[PDB]
Amino acid sequence: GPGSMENFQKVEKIGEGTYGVVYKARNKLTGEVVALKKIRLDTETEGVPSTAIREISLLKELNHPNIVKLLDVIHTENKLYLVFEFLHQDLKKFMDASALTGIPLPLIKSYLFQLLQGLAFCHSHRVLHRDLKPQNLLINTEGAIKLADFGLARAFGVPVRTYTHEVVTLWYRAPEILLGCKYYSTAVDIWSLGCIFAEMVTRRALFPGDSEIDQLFRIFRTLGTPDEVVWPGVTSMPDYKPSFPKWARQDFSKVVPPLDEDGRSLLSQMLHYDPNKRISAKAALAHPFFQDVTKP
Amino acid sequence: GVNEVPDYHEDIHTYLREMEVKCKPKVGYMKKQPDITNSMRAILVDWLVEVGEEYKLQNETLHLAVNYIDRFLSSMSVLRGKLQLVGTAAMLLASKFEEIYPPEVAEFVYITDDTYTKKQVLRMEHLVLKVLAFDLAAPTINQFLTQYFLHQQPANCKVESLAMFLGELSLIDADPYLKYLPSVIAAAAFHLALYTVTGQSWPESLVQKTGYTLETLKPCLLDLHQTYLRAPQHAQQSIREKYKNSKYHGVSLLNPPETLNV
Repeated sequence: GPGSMENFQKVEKIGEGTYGVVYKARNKLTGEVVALKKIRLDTETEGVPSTAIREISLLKELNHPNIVKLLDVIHTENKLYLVFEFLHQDLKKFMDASALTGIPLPLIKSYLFQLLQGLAFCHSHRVLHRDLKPQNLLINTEGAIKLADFGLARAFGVPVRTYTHEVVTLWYRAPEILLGCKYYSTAVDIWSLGCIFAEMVTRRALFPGDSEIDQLFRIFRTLGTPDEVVWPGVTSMPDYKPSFPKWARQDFSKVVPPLDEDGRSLLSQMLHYDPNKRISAKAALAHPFFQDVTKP
Repeated sequence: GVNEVPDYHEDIHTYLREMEVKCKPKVGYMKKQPDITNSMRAILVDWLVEVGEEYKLQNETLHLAVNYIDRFLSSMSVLRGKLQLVGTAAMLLASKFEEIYPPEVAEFVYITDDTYTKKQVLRMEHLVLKVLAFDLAAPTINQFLTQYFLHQQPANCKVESLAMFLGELSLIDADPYLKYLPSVIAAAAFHLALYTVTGQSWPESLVQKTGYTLETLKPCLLDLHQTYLRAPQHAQQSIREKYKNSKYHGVSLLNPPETLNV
């Protein structure tokens, strides 16, 4: 409710979406640095966009240290300004620019543990994120990492019903989405986070596919082609095909060689084929991998 | 399995119970509305049921829209000529929130038989967002029902459909249903449906989950029971028509029980 654009001073552009453009800005009265996301309306013909309605309604309820905080909403008849807490970097940029010899394990562990806290909190408030990827994970100077960009998120019911198909950026997209399953759930965000865990260790995408089928194939070549034993129902999925090549599952220590036993264990449970067996964010928080965790 | 979020369902249930209190309309709003009445609201809701049918919207969308309408009418006086504009805007917002493929704005303008312009629908959309402060993720009767359904032993589609129907019926009549929380109307609906179809009662497992007993549900059950008994006579009939469809197992055709036995 509280703000107006008079009190902010734009500092520089920091990003862009299909959502519009993001600026860094300064509250001139309190000193607070913020991210302003502009969503123009006079350009749209169908009124306020559903992405924006979802982002605002969902983020107004999710107050958590590992979710980027929506501070305010300036709703003119010409423009919609979303005021967010500002974070200087994203995980992708950090990986490319500073992590050239690696991200040290203490920091991987800290980040992963924070990401799981943030995601657990989403799932406990019946929100699927549905676009977790490094570009959407922001990092501050103090060592916090936070979930951002809730434009693709959705409030779910229990049990879930059918939602939008083909969600999640392709590299981060779960096998159940790829195989066209009628229902998907909280397990799709864990899959993404698993891909992200692996990527923080190697600094390259675990499964960089260039189409749905290529993405499936890359996953199958890494984790083995799933059958009824590892995944009951799989062969009955709408886009499963009997013609699928049958690749052997390789030793998981070959998937991410530098990862320790606890790391491998947790990663395997995040990338389980069966969504029903994949670990939940809430349970992953107690994995031994985190036993010695800090926040540097 | 994970489609029932075993690790989160309790957290979620507790959260919805908190939110339903926040998202609750003012019980007495209608007497503070000079130019509209419960009867006019019932006409509007029945029409939204028909719109939902014509566009094959989710039932959840229907419930969100009513929530938005009732919360709006709790702080904004509206002339009878404008009531439909509020309803139209609410259905649009509910559709953009809940639907995979919401109808276009032009389709909403079309269903109001050109009573309003596109500009008017869009301005009202904006006014509704301002009044609700974008607080659109409201708990519905449906959100509670689907969870209560998981407690059936075993699952029964006639029970699920009949409970959905009874819950929809309650949307129509602000008196008395404005006085009841979604979670309680859902409980009453589930118990009445279960009793009607199978003879059984509200399960102890749901006493555990909800803290509600037949004693705490009793007032709503008696209202909902009268509502079910009178439903063939009600001025509004769009829900009964809708639930004659095989998609809902033709549950509107089931005979209501004459007594509930306490």
